[PDB]
Amino acid sequence: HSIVQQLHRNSIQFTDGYEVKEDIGVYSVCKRCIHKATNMEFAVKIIDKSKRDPTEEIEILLRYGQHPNIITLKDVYDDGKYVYVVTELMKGGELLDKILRQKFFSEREASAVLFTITKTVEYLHAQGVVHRDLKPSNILYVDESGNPESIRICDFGFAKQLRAENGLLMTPCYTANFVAPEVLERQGYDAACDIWSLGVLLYTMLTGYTPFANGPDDTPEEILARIGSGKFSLSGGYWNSVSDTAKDLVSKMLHVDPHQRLTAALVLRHPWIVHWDQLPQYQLNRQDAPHLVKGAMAATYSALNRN
Ligand SMILES: *[C@@H](c1cccc(C(=O)c2c[nH]c3ncccc23)c1)[C@H](C#N)C(N)=O
Ligand code: NA
Repeated sequence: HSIVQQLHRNSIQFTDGYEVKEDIGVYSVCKRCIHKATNMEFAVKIIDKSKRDPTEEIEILLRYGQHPNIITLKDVYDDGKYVYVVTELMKGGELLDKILRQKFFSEREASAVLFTITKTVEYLHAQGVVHRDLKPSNILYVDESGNPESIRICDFGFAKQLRAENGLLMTPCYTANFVAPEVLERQGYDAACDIWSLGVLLYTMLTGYTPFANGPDDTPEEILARIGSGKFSLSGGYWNSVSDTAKDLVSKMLHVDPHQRLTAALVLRHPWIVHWDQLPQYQLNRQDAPHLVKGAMAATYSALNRN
């Protein structure tokens, strides 16, 4: 029965030092705001306490915000009814959106982008944290520098830390403590779902289209059907100028069975991430239809989270 501190109705009000502006994103309420003191751009996430408890997420942001590739928390408030998670704004747009519009995008470049991301996911996992919503629309650029250092994993709304039955936070390594079985199980599947979403990312980065969807009109049943089959083509036209190490890595990360699927750690050991200096550099023969992909991607996760 320790104190949280995250439960705080202090004096200063959020809208007392911040000026709200237009909306942002596309299931969590977000808006752009300005610091009424330094006039700097910030992103704020408003949450209804009556509809959800954000304590879990807020803490994850605090203890793991320092990570360069994790959206940084800059401030937070609680007016009693809502909670104002003030983080840094993303002016670089969605990472996938930008990359899919770069005709001269190579594997060596795509391999660097994924390396940076997985490196972040590995750390999170190592500290007993899973995202459980690691879709491409939640991976963005902080600025338009174009470099991987400006990559940010965002929206830890559905994130969950690992802890024993009594409440102690433990890492996937430390086992001495007593943790519920189904919990240790769910924490294993969740960590696999993240890697799978990264497989969806790499897939789209290479080809130019979504693996389990063609457009925003595909029926939920046919998509889930493709997802349940564990079958995906890697010998199409767009798959001609693609190395086998890529095709291989892409099949491993997307392995239908979670157990046989690679973990963040293993992914980083794959020769496609390790021997990146061997990878090709000539532009990838891809499909140019980022808007359609954005529709297909949304249709995919829409069916997934249908339940
Ligand atoms: C909402 C949310 C919260 C905090 C910051 C952002 C953000 O910076 C952002 C995401 N997509 C954007 N596109 C253009 C400008 C800024 C963008 C967004 C929600 C959560 N959590 C989310 N989409 O991440
Ligand atoms: Na950060």
